[PDB]
Amino acid sequence: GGITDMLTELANFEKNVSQAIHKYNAYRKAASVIAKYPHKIKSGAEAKKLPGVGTKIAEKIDEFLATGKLRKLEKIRQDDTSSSINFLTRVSGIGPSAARKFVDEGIKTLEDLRKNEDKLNHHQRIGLKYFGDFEKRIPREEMLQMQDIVLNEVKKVDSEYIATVCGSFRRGAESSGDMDVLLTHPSFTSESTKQPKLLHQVVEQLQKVHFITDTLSKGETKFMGVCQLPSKEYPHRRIDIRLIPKDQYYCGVLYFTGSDIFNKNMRAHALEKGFTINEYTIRPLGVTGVAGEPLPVDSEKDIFDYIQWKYREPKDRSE
DNA sequence: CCGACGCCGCATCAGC
DNA sequence: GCTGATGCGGC
DNA sequence: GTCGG
Ligand code: NA
Ligand code: NA
Repeated sequence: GGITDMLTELANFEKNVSQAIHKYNAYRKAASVIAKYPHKIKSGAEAKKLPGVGTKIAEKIDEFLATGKLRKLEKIRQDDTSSSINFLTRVSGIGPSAARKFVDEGIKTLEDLRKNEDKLNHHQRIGLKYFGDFEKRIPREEMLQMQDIVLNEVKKVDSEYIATVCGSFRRGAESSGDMDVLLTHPSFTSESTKQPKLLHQVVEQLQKVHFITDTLSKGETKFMGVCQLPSKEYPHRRIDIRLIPKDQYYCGVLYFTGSDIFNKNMRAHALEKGFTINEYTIRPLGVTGVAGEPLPVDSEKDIFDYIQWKYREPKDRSE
């Protein structure tokens, strides 16, 4: 736990302060595989056999193990610029660029943000408004309640809407972090249109039953906002609603359910058997390497069929 | 040694 | 006003 | 920062 703590700390710092995005992904992967090793690590070199752990992280692992600290992370926990940037990026809509600029002109705390509302954009004010509620997990039976509303609410506007709640939730996790719902209708396909306001008429509707309460961003395919159960008053939760063409929905569902490691191996195994998977389509590879036209997917198993894989129910789409 | 490392929708801004 | 670039969240 | 062509 200590090692993966430290690694993750180095990641957030490289993302938020350094803006070294790839250094951040490297610490992240380094931390994930260590978090999965089933022994207490005893030397740097030991982890060095792992994929993503190289010469510099193992030198840090040795220092941590020898001393219980990392001098570099200490210098970073001092230095008020780094910590205030890092803190401010916890506000949704406040990224490394906004955070750095804020601290440059003295905007360092949540309260500094309150006093400077006029200096925030809309997404940032909402993120600030729900700062504490957004950092708190969503337990399963709450999602189910949240599921029961979106599915039932979107059935009312048009029973030919098809909606699926994905993420950890549908893989069966007991905790969720937000609510990812995918959405389709007979009108909308990659070849055409037939209906202008499909995703609008969902959002307008869950607004009227006062479930959706704020909008971070909205257009004709992606919505981002806040939602909440009816009344203690329930905490506000993040929700995304994604409208996807029918011919790509099930590739959408397969993708947005995960995990990232299950898509990792299914995509790589698809290549073994001659197919390439993206969040949209499964397409064949000519023996020259060029992809063909998208195959048809009517259900999730169709994708599993092409690459000749036994279907893995979302519950065990972990590895 | 050295470039790759994720790619996209929406909001906002720079630059005309 | 237009269009293209960038910040942002996040699977 | 680690990996691989
Ligand atoms: Na290694
Ligand atoms: Na943020």
